[PDB]
Amino acid sequence: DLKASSLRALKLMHLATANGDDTDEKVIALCHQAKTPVGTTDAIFIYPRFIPIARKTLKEQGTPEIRIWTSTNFPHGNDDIDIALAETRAAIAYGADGVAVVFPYRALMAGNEQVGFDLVKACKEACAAANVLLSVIIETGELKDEALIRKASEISIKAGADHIVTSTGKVAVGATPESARIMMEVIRDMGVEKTVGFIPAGGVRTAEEAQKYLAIADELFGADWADARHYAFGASSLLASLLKALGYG
Repeated sequence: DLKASSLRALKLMHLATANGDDTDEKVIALCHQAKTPVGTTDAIFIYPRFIPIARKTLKEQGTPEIRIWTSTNFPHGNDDIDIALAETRAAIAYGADGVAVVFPYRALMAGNEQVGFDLVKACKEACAAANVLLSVIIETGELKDEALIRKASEISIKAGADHIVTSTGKVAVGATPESARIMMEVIRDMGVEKTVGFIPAGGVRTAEEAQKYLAIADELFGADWADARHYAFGASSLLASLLKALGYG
């Protein structure tokens, strides 16, 4: 049922600006966009410095329930733990509800598993102390290989990831049905479905694509699993496609 899946996906969205560029004016507009004729998205996704203005805008339009996610170690996923941690502490201090840290995927590709564990764990500890969720972006489009995708997901989960996320949206290839299935299989195989969620991002553009991603979750975990705590869509123009499927625009 495409209309049913489309409303479900809309409510799970972490809404970002169309080209991933933020300005005050674009972030104010984003906040307004998150308030749709069929309900609100779960959150917005913006750079840290825009958190205060976004919080004010969300409150003033009467939607303070819409959460604010931001990013750290982003988008390049460098292997400097001190820098990633400093950025994560700043994100928390700005007022973020969740922080998406980029996994040091190049380090992993070079065979260094440990740095990814240490980096995620450090950021998780800061977030946990502040009641802020930590998601980990593994950049499946750059990892490419099934074994590497599984490994990055495994390490992130062991290190304390609250969600695992396919992509930054800053490289060409983002989520695919195949990479999403791999990552969800890791959640399943590790038995961490109660504590770890999944987020397809980068390139999820149509209602039909969104339906497919949710269908995989429904199959692996049952239809009730993919609530806001366990699922989100990292997307932008997807919103217009979802509204179109529902009979708006």
